Amino acid sequence: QNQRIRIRLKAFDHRLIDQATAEIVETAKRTGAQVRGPIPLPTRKERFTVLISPHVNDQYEIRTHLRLVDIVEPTEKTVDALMRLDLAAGVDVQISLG
Amino acid sequence: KPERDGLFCARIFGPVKDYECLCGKYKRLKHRGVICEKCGVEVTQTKVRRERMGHIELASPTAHIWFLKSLPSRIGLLLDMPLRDIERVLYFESYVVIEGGMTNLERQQILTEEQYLDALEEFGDEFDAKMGAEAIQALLKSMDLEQECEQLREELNETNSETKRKKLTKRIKLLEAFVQSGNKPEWMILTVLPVLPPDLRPLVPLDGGRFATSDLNDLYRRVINRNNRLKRLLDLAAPDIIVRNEKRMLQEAVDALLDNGRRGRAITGSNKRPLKSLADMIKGKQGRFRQNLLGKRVDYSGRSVITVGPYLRLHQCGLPKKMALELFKPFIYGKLELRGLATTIKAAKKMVEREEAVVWDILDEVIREHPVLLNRAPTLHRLGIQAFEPVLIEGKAIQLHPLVCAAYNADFDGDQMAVHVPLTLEAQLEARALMMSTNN
Amino acid sequence: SERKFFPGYVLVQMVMNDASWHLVRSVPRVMGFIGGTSDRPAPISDKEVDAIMNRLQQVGDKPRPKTLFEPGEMVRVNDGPFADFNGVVEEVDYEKSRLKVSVSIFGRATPVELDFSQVEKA
Amino acid sequence: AMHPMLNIAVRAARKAGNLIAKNYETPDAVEASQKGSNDFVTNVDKAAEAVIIDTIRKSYPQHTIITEESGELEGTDQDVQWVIDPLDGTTNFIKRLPHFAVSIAVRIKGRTEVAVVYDPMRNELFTATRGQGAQLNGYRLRGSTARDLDGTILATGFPFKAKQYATTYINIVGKLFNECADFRRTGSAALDLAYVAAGRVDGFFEIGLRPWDFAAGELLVREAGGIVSDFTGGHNYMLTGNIVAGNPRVVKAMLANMRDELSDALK
Amino acid sequence: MHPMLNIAVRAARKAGNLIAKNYETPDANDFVTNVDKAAEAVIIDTIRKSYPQHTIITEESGELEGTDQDVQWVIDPLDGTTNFIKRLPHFAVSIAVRIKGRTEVAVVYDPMRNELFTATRGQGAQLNGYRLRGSTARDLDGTILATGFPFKAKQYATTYINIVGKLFNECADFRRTGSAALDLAYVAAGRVDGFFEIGLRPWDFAAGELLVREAGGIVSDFTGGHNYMLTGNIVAGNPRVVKAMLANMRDELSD
Amino acid sequence: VVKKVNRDNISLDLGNNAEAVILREDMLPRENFRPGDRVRGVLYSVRPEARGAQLFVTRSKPEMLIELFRIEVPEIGEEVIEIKAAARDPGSRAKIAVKTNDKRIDPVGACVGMRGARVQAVSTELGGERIDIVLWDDNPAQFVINAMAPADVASIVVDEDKHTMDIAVEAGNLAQAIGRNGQNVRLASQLSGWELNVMTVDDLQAKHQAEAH
DNA sequence: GTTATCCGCTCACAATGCCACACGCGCTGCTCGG
RNA sequence: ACUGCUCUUUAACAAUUUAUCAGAUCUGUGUGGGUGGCGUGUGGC
Ligand SMILES: [Mg+2]
Ligand SMILES: [Mg+2]
Ligand SMILES: [Mg+2]
Ligand SMILES: [Zn+2]
Repeated sequence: QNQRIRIRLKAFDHRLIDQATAEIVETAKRTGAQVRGPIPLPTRKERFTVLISPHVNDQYEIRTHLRLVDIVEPTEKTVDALMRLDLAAGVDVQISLG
Repeated sequence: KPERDGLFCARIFGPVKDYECLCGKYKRLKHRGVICEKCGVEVTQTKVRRERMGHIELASPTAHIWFLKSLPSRIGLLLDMPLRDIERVLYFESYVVIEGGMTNLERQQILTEEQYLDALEEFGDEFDAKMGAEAIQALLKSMDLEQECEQLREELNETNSETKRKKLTKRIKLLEAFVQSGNKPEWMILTVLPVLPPDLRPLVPLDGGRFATSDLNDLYRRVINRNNRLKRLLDLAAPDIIVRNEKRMLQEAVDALLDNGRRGRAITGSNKRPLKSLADMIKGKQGRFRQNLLGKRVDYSGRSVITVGPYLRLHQCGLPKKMALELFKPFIYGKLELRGLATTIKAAKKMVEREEAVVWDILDEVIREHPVLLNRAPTLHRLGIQAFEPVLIEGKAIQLHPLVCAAYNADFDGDQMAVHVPLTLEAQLEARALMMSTNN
Repeated sequence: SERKFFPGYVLVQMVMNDASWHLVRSVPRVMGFIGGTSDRPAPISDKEVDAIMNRLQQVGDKPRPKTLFEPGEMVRVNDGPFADFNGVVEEVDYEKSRLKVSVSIFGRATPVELDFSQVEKA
Repeated sequence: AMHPMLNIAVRAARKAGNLIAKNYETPDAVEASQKGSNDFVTNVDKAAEAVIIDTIRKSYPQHTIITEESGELEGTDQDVQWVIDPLDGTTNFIKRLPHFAVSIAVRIKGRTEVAVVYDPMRNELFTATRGQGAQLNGYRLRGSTARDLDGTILATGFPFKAKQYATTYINIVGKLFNECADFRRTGSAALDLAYVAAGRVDGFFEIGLRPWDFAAGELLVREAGGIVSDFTGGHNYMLTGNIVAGNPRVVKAMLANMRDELSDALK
Repeated sequence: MHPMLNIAVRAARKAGNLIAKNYETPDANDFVTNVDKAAEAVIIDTIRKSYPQHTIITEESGELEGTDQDVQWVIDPLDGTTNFIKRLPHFAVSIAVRIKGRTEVAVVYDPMRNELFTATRGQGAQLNGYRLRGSTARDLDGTILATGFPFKAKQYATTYINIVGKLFNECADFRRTGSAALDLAYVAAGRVDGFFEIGLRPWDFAAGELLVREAGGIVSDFTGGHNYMLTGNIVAGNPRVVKAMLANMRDELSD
Repeated sequence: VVKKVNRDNISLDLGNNAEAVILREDMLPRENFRPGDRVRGVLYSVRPEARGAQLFVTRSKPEMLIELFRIEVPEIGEEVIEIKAAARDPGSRAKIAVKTNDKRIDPVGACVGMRGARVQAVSTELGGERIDIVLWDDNPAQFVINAMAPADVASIVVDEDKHTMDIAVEAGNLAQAIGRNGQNVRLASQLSGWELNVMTVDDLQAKHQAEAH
């Protein structure tokens, strides 16, 4: 069917991201989809803040490790096994088809 | 299937199939009360579609054709305004100034185009000349009831002659009756039109898909279409004269729905005849009163042609075997269940269907004293309906004593007569005691 | 698909003379005028004139897909890759026209960019 | 289907109510402070209001918002309002009395269009959208079919913020106790309105209620067969805060009974 | 204190299960009494199997005796019946076991919220494993009154109205869920500061009064006496608020 | 996803008509549900022969947290951080003690994640559940010392025959050490499975030596 | 002149009951459709 | 042709103030459920 299922992955963790991308390409291969490159784009800094009871007159800086996976042969097994196997929290999965 | 949010929508009125969701999800009595989520219908008895009513949020106020054109017009007397001007301002062809601002304009005065625009040039504010239904609504809601009531009261003891006093005592009677009851004059101008339950205006089908559109649905479709179009126009920057004419058209359509009588007609397509409005379902020889309420058709009776039968005694009357076997059927089922000759009701129905040699003895037993009512077609006076005891005969005619047939004003030119069977014990004994021929 | 600003009405730029009055009315299929009292028409005011003119200009410049989707309504999916799914429109878009839609993918809800053609009822 | 803004509102109310329940089982985390008469306001109010505002702005970054705390947050648009009470009956949540609710309604052109109240303790979810009606966890709501002031139950509230009417109020209640059967008092206007629309109590009335404490319930009782009014039969109840609500018969009877006992200040 | 309480808890469990089960036949005045009788009967079965010697005291059956007349079972299978009549879910079962002219076992169980308060004299009153420590109010400032309108004692109507008027002038706010037993349980568990009602009955408050007294509170009549057992006039709560309430409410009574 | 909620159970769907049921004890006492939500759990029981529903999922039994960490903690699932044991109090507070084979592993600095992200994610997924990650030692005394963290005990008196352990906190920390309902203690008594005793760290517990001097 | 008075003007509003039988019941050029 | 010339040895933590001694139930598918509205005309009495 139509091709470009492009997955962005914001993240603040490291090992679970490797695990997630690995099992994602694993599922793509268990389907047969022409999985494109995960292509780890350059890490993006983020000055965070602490919106709780502050200090007296800290999650302030963090490094978002990003992932760009792509599935361009979505037969039944891709979406089936993907919606079946959930992914841990702490990562953002804003996907696109277009 | 009922189109969603339509004149028959199941979500708004009720489920079509008895105790079954529309989408088909829920199908059992185990869910009496819940609403589905695929289509959102409350799975209950279909009978409720006979009861639930709908409402239409009219995109603009509109008059109620009854209180406008029912002499004497309620609004007219309630406002001391000639009906002609009220009609000319309702249908958007005039103006009415309200509250009588700094200008020399009275709160009840009307305006045409040139006067309105000239006063508008002379006064940009403190002068509110509104036109149409909502204008009259504001005019009503601004009027103080008991204030003007007591004003006219104190005034009536002041002036002459008795023609003014007559009209004014009529008006103060109206105002006193009004303020006495809980009514409020602004309710006389509809703002939300209630639409009849769907089942009471059923889209009756034909052999294929040629559903006979009952005219009520036609009128409602016309009105809701005007309303939807008018709302869409109200949203698109509202070209003033356009929306003016559209509100006029909607007012006309609603008037036609409440009563197709006044304001011309609303003829159906290619069938040159007016449509049954709501009032047309109440007034007349076909209105609910003279058609279903006062005299209702009876399910437990029959008719035939009367022969003479000059042998029966004065209280007896002939009765064909067919007619008795059809009428007293429940009594026959009861007697058969008593003697156990048919344990199940369906077995008894089969037995009556075959007319076993025992069913005739049973029938002869069950009417040995059970009276019956005979009636002539034009029942001019009290004797037009009498009570007899039936006697089984052959053929299909209804024998009756010659004397009472002289009493019925009944010849034997083929005049037909209707039969009736009083079934409750009170009615049997009543017919035996009051309307038996040996009493009249 | 073709719509109308307001059906049943037609707009003209006539003048006021009884001859022209009839000439307008003496045409195959029209009802009367729409304005002041019958036999004395009234003009659609110049403010409304320029208003409808701007509306006409806007509709003539940009042919634009209407029948939009409102943020927070459930909807099925007619997409190939995502056939027979259903989710809530998490954020709508018009020029991009690709319907940011949240839907249950691998458990938790996820936002997707399923385009207009891949959007079912509502 | 389901009204869109109604879906957003019910999701937001669900999240707020989950946060409420979370704060409930911890009589330590609540750190309140008194603001009015015989009532506190907690940090939980601020947390829930924040969650609601954020969830709304997620799918509606321009709608106007109204709240007892933040007053009126005027979004870039001003025709679509969201009247919010992250808590009705904060007094009860102080004492952990398990009877309270979150309330969210949407006004369009001044007319309430969708409304929800949510009791997290019984997991009850009163939804109501205009022209389609009110639902309790998937059941329709018709209000008590009672036809007179006999045997009825009357929900009410005592004006702990305007106790001057109390005496008058007392007389009112006294007069009503001549006819009605029993009263009800939960310290939660929204849930009182819901119960009315739920047919659980056959009538409600209160003297001097806050605007964002009924704007959700009033649509419920409207689309559940009931009607609302002030104590004089008018529509100014949105300003006076003086509410009566219930099926038409009981409302008419209550108004007829109270026409005398009432005071001219309220009318 | 263990076996009696376990038996009573199982009885309340069965009662609440049957009540909640029958709560799902929607209907819009008699069948409520029917399921009332049914729950009372299964309670009676629980009484007959376990300890057939004790005697039963119900609003419905009056008093049904056995051999051990020293152990009375005061079981109201429903309090605030009108609520269940109107599907308003605020109602509970109230089990009480009095021994030697004195209450000793008390249980109040709401099946809707699953609230199971137990109470043994001396060792106190627990809830789901938690100890009810009463209310913290020392006066009638900002407090809540579990107030009850006498819909069965209309004779004291105006007196009660004047009393609650003085109170609301002094106190802060009322509550009334239409369930005497649950009102007593709630004022016991510090959920509402003080409680007071007019014209009650032993089968109603039999357990709630103990639930309150075990929570650092007191239960009395409108004159500080101890005849509230039968006069139906009850005021309860931690002693501070009860004193602060009586000191204001005495001077407008009639009994 | 769910279909229906009752007072004793709820009904779940898994697509392709796969229907399951979740009993009351399986659920948290306050977890509000609604037809449509996408609930997760652990498939603890099956009855391929039952007269009715056959699939049984829970969220309360302690294995739920094991599986949740397994899907969260990339360390776990490969057994580089072996989950030793875990005790729970449904939806309220669940302690857990794990071990590790590798020396350079920080179970407090890894299973928690970064400034409290992993365990926080598991909790917020669980619906507001307090969690206590602690290192499992192989000595019941030191282990229960670890268990009541946060606390501090200076008088550990163990008795293995009686399964008893006097583990008493510093005077003053009790209101925090015991915690409401003795949760911090209730879980400890379950985590090691021993009938503990937390009364007094510096008096009236050393009867022999105390009364001796 | 005005104020009340009256007389012709126009419109609303009724037309026995039944029975039986028969016949018919939009459309149409714009709109959705391949 | 003519920016680039080691930065020095893989994560740096959340849970936290009374109170505790951890403290009954896995049965169905017996049973029913699974032409008409209006108009008009025609006659009859
Ligand atoms: Mg004749
Ligand atoms: Mg509030
Ligand atoms: Mg009782
Ligand atoms: Zn459905």
